[PDB]
Amino acid sequence: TTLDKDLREKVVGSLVLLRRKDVIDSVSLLTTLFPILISSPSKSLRTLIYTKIISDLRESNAKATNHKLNRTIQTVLHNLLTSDRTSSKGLWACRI
Amino acid sequence: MLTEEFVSAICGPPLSSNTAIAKDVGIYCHTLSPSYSVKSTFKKSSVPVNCLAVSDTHIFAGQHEKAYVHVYSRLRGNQEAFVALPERIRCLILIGDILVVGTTEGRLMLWEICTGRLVSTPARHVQAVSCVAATPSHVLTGSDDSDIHVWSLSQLLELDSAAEHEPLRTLANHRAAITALAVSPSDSADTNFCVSASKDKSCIIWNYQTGDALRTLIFPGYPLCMSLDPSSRAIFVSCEDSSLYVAEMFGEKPLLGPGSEDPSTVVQISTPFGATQPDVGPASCLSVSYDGTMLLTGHPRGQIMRWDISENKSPVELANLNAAVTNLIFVSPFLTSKPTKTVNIIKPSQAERAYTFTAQFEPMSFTKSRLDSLLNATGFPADALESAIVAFY
Amino acid sequence: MLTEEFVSAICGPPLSSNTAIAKDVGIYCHTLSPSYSVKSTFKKSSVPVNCLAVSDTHIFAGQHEKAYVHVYSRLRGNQEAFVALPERIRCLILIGDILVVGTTEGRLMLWEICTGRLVSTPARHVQAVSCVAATPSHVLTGSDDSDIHVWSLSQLLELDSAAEHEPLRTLANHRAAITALAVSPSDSADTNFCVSASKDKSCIIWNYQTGDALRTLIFPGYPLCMSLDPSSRAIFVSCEDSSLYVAEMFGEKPLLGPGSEDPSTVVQISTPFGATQPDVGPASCLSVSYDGTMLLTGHPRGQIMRWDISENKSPVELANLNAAVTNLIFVSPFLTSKPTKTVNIIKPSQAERAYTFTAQFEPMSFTKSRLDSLLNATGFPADALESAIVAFY
Amino acid sequence: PLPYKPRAYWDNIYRLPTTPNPFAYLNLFGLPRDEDSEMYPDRMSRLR
Amino acid sequence: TAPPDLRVVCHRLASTPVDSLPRLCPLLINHVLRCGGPLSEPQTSETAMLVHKFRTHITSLLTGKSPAGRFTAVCLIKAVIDVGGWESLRSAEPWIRGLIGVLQKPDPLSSKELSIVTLTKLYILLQDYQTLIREMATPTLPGYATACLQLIKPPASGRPLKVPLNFVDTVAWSLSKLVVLYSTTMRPFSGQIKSALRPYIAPTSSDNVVVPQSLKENSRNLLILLTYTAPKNGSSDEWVKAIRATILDCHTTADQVFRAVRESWESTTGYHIQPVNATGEPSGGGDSVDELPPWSGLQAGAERLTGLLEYLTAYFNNPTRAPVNVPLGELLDLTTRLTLVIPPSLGAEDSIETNPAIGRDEKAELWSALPDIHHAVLRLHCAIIRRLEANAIPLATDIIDQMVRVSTASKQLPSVRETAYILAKEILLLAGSTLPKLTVDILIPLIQSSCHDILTAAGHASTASPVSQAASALLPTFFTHLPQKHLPPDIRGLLDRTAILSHNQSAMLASCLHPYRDSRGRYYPSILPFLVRRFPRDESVEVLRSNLVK
Amino acid sequence: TAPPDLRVVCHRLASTPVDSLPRLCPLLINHVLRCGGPLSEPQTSETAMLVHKFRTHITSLLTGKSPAGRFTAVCLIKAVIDVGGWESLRSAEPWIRGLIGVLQKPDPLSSKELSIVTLTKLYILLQDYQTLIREMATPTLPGYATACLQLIKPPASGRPLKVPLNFVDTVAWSLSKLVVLYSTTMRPFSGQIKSALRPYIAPTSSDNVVVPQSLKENSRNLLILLTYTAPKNGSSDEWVKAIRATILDCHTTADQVFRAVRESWESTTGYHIQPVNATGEPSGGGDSVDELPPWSGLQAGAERLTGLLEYLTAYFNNPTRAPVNVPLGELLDLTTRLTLVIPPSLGAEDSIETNPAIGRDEKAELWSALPDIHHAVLRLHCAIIRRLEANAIPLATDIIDQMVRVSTASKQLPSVRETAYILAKEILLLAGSTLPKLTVDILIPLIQSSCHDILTAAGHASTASPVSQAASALLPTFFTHLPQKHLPPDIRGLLDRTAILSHNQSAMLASCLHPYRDSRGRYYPSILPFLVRRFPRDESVEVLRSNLVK
Repeated sequence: TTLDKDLREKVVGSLVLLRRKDVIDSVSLLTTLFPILISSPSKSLRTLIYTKIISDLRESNAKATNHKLNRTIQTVLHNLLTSDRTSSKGLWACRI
Repeated sequence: MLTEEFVSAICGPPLSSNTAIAKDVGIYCHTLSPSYSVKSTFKKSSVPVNCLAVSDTHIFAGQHEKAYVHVYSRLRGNQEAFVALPERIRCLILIGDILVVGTTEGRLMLWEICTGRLVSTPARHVQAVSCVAATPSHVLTGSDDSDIHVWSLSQLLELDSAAEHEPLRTLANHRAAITALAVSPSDSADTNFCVSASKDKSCIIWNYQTGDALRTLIFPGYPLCMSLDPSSRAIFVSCEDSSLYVAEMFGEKPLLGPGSEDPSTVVQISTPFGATQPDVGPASCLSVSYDGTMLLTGHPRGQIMRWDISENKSPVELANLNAAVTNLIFVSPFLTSKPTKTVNIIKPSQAERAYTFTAQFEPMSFTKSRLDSLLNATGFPADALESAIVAFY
Repeated sequence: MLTEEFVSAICGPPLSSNTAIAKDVGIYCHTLSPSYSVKSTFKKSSVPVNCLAVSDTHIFAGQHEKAYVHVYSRLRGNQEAFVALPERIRCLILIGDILVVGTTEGRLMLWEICTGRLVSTPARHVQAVSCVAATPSHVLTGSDDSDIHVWSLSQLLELDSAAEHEPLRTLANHRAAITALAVSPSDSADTNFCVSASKDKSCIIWNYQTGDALRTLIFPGYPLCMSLDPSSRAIFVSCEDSSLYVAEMFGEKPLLGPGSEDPSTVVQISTPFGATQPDVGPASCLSVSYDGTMLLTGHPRGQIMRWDISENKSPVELANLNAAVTNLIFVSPFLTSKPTKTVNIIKPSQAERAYTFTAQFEPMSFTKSRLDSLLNATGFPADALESAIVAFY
Repeated sequence: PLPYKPRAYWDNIYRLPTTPNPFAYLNLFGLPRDEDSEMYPDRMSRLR
Repeated sequence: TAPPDLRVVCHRLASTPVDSLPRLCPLLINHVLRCGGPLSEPQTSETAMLVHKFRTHITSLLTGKSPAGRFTAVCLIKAVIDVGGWESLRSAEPWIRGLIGVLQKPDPLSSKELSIVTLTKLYILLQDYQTLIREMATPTLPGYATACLQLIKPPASGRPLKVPLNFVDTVAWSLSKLVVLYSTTMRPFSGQIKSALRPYIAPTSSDNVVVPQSLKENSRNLLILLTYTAPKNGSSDEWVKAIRATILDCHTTADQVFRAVRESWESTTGYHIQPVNATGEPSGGGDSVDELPPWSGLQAGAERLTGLLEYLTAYFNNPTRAPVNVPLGELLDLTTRLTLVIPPSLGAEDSIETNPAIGRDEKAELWSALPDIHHAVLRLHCAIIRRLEANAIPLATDIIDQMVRVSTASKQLPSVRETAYILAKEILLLAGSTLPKLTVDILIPLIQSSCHDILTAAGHASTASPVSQAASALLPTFFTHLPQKHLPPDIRGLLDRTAILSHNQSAMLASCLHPYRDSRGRYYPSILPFLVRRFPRDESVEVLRSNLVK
Repeated sequence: TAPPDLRVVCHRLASTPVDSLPRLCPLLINHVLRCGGPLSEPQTSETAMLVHKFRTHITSLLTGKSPAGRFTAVCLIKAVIDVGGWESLRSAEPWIRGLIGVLQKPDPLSSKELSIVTLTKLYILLQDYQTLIREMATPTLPGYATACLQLIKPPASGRPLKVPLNFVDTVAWSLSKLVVLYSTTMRPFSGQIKSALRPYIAPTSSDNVVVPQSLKENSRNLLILLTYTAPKNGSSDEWVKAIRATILDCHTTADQVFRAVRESWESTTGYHIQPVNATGEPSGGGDSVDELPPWSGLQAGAERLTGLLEYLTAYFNNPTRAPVNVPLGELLDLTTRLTLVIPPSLGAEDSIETNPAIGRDEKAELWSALPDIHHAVLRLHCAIIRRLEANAIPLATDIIDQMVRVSTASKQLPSVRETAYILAKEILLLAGSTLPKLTVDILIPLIQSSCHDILTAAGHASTASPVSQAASALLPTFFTHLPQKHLPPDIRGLLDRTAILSHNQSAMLASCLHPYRDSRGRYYPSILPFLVRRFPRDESVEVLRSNLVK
């Protein structure tokens, strides 16, 4: 919330770059990005985090279907919907 | 790493048309240490002064211009109940599993949240009950009639009660409306005290079980809000002059203790610990952290500010909530073991029913057996092992 | 009520030729409450001031200008020992099972009455050690060189320690011979104190673990002896001008505390609680009862005086011992459970031997068994009896 | 060292702490400290 | 380099004969507890080689023919699962089958009991890891429950149980520990457990079987925690139904017990006492599943009533899965009815109303059986106070009257006086500081009795007694949580003298913290000179001395 | 008229058959204990008739052929002696011979055990009245001793004991109670008791018999208290000779277990390390009366040495008839020798100088055998402290050295750490307030280990381990009885963190009352804001609020 916008999208892009360089894992990157995606007030931050999540899923399932990763993310989205029906946070899982 | 959390509430319309701050959110739950953040939000609430209560299961929020208390489940994080109390609400506190409500007509309401039983005292206060403090044996109700009444909980709440409830004592040395009440954590007959702040620019330290006035303090401004430090050494008061003062019980000139002067002698406090700017506003609510080194003040311009007594004379703004902050209550960083959990609440109802208690029984390990030692002991116990060997042979 | 008893000692020849008391008798054991009677007499001794010590099993009495401590068996009624010391005794006390002796040569000795060890210190003093006091941890020794030394008990009682023993501190603000010493009940470094009394017309209160001189008191006459009250509120002091004064430490003007004055500021006491005629003479020894209400004094003409601290009445003469009463010690009316009883003592011997401890072991229920519960319980325990039934069947 | 204060022991209990940033040596509400971020108030630990 | 403990373990298991391995079990257990690092490492070094050999030898002993080897295997498996963590947990899949085989085989019952404890420890430790419950706990647990119910089931009507009631107690304890964690798996066995442990809830003298106390609380806990296995979230409904059925059974038994005495008690809940047959011995119970086993005789009725009251106590001693509706009004009405019938003093038999037709021998049996019933009622009150804490303040007023009436009725009973002391301490620590003058006056004989017990134990009218310990614990509460203004001066003087003679440091601290005020206002003297002289080096006494004197 | 309890007792005894009397025994004992009045009165009213009939019933049941009636008579006799007084003491003369007949008859062993307990309690109560002693105890004691000794007598080498070791333990406990009060009567039997209880003083793993700890403790206590029966006041001489022989046996066993290592320990008392052959396993003991049964093997020698250390502990746990000379120099020399053998750390096998003619198996069995011996030494030091108190202040310094050395050797052993915490609490409470900076510095690692254990239990690094409990009982002592001027600021900070995060109210109060000065001389801020917020209405803060009492 409190960082500058350019610095915070640089941090997100650098985390995605470290995932590309295989320093960190896809599960670690997604568990970092997703609560910030659902709880961030910044529209640009939410848009870029959503774009990076979609790009990470595409790059993971491009060479072969990663059933474990898909199952974990689907379970996470299902829990997000199941936790609070009246909340509007499920639209991110819907868009994904 | 212990995490210190506090709960904030707002009242009234938003001060500025800012789309960043959500309009419908009433109650915020934050973190104070190590970094400020907003954990959770509760919507559709406008809480006046002294109408917020919090416990590990629920948040109780009395409503401005309504005779409603909103009950919020923290475990489920949502609106659980809309409790409609029969007559208007001015203040409320929570002491265990009972909500004590001071009303605007002078009545006192005791609502057991687990059994759904409501006890209504007769209107011994001829105007509105402004402040209510509670200890597990006493209830102190200070009202706008310049009167403070002391009640016994065991006398207020019992089974098969038909007699009208009468206060044990009345403390009426003030000359104006009682703004605030605080009570020392002690419960002994002679070591306890209570500090009462009224609109006659005075705070009186009383011994409420004996009904004796221990000390009288005069401030340039009448105290809007007032809180004792955790170790019962000092009082922090805000004033209408936007200034915050501190009074020490046991200093070089002690207010209480053997070295203190006569009770009839009145001490004047004129040295300001801190002050807030005119555009900030006087501190509407005050709260003290667990260690007691830090204070949080809520001001009707919407900002929550932190005071560090040792380090910073000037307070530091944490955030601006765009609406008048009326209550700040701290949550203890340690978890407390309680044999019952109040998962669901029971609404107040007037009907002929048997006295029923509704709570989930927590596992407190009250039952112990000899096999429990073998179960929780690493390896086998020596005596049980040799007994097993002998009975095998 | 409770039966208080006390022990008296005599030095010097009999003053009057004709008396009912026998001339040889040197030690009396009396009763103070509920009525005065002489329980027992111990035959031959001449005890100087501060040369008497009473335990639950023995009475130790140093002789006048001889290096001889007469030991009497309190549980047998006779004299057990004629223990000879390397140097003459100026003072002696008893702590636990160690007789602590200050000599005429500036030397401090510790005699372990159960093992036979005799630890000797180098002559750190340059005149005779007038007064001695002890804690479970420290030994205070004040002498005629206006010097008071603090010694570590464990350092003094270490077995194979061959290095020369040295005092930890030297409480030296006095300018004349130290007459008396008293020690506060507490042993913590921050809250204990010790009171001196010297021939420089004064008494100094010290913190004997930090070396600080906490208070200075000037009397109109130089103190001879003193005693703290059981609640550590007052220091009853006898002076050379035949008067008993009360030093109230924590009263209207506290000597010590938050309301106290500067330690450099000297407090002068001029109001006598009690006075004795020149016929009776000044009090040679003081002692205060278990309750603290009653006070006993010994006078060189043989009178025993009771003073009521609470009632503030006239002193009452109990009995006349026909010669100077140098010592008065109360025995506590209650008994402390001690697993080792010193039935007999071991005389000091300097020879190469293993460390041997001699005492009788008392039953203290240091072991437990499942059958002890069956024997001590009235009937049988239900679980054990049911187990006996199912073992029978 | 500072000289003796007659009313410091009881004021340490019955008065608020006057030390700036009190309870910093506890670190109850902060992150765990490694060797570099540990505090060394006395010259003995500093010299060591 | 494997540890010396590990290589001693492997060498001793290789060399020692299997029959004398149980004698060396205490050494091997301590050595395995020392072997922490080798067992916790993830799956060639000599450490890993000899860990593999040690586990192979454990499996060989467990699947071997020797009962001594099976006993040693059970002990070693318990030590390994207590030490090795998650690797030893996941390498325990054949060990669970072996432990079930020990129970199924005709092994000695000490080996069976150790297998039960080891399996319970396994099923408790597996709860931390979600996958391990999926792979190990849930497939093998129905087999474990089947083996336990096969051992515990009565083989025939005429044939008694082959196992002792201690083994019954061990099985009940294990199933009580497991129904909380694996409720849906233990659901089909709820019928057999409830039928098997039915006689042990409230055993009477007519059963001709001596039931141990530990088996009684374990049976009570199992039949209360069997409500966890209710389908479609019916745990709260079954709990409330069972506790209200128990209160009804208490009332129906109390009718047959109290048929000699005419009662003036009325029910706020609405229970009406049905008429009872005047002829014959009192009877109750049935062969039906919902009823308890039948009893005959007034002593049997009193034992049944005491067992039912202890079952109600176990209700407050056991946890619940979901929030439940506690019938506090019904329980208070039951305790009021059972406390209003009091034993007489010497010569009040003609004073209190009695049935004319009933026998005088049965009457004497009734008033001999009453103090046990009052003891059970006071224990139930203590459990209610402990579980509810500040929510028993509404209930607090009637408990005082019940305690005073019970203690004054039977003040000759040391057990009744003791439980009165614990209950008094509890209710005074909850609501004692604002009791009215009438309550303070009626609690005075309890104060005198407690002080008399303390002084008799101290010798200033003995040794340590439970009554004396309870009264000594109660003694500081008379200063801390009782109004000193309502106390007469003689009671305060007795309390101060009792504290001084008993050397109770907490009591003297409380007495000095709470000075006594008479009617005029004269300050009674403190006992601080006694406290400082008796306990000079205590830190609370030092603060009290330094503060009260100022 | 008659009391209802006595009426029910008589009616149950009349109606109930003898076979079902043991399962109605808890009824009868409770009612008899309630009926304290008429039995205590000297011995026509209904009370007197029922008491006479009741005593007649007791006599008939004890003389009856039914073992159930005999068991009921034993329990009823115990109850009557407990709540009957001097009248029952005089009327219990045939009851003694009846109880001895119950022991002699082939009756169940629970009945024999209860008869033994009843007889022991009867003699204990008979000791008060001197005429009753000469009337009853003097003729009957040789018969009871003869019966007990023929029960516990070993039949042959090939023939094992017919009675279990717990029954032997009960016999040993009864004789331990009786030898103190009756010395001259038990003097002829002193020879047979030593031969009977020789194999249970220090049992080894080479005897192939598992001996219970209660039997071991009672045999040790009885062989120590048999010095009461020494003729011509030889109690002290036999006590000193026995303890010196035990110390010599410890030294000789220590040679055989320590043949593997080169010892740098030189005796300050006179003992010399005799050479031990380096071929074959260590062995010791023998078949003679003055020495314990033989053992062969290093683990057996370690068990023998540990049992002898526990026998030395029982010397201080037991009382003495006359003053005795305790060989403290020999005890400290022995403990120094046993604690100077430190097992090596990981990868430090060359650290300890050792015999190169002895193999790894013996070496690494010794490195595992040391911690139990060290634990026994620490318990012996605890017993010496608990017996002497201020007379052990000369022993304070080197016992701290041994404790620190053992704790640093066995930091990974929870039992060793727990015993070290207990001994540290005892020594620091004794003479810990004047320890120098070197002693504080060498006690620092134990402080860190205790704080780590408490924080591990509290979850701030679950159930409470005994190690955690012993460290939490030691945490306030680190403030109260330790020089805070010699303590590093990091240690004080760790102690305050441990107290606050573990909610130790005594430790928080001790921290508030023993504040830590910095180098500037200023006090650290007090914990008290945490103590009041955790325990607001406790006695700990109620004492600190004494400045408001007025």
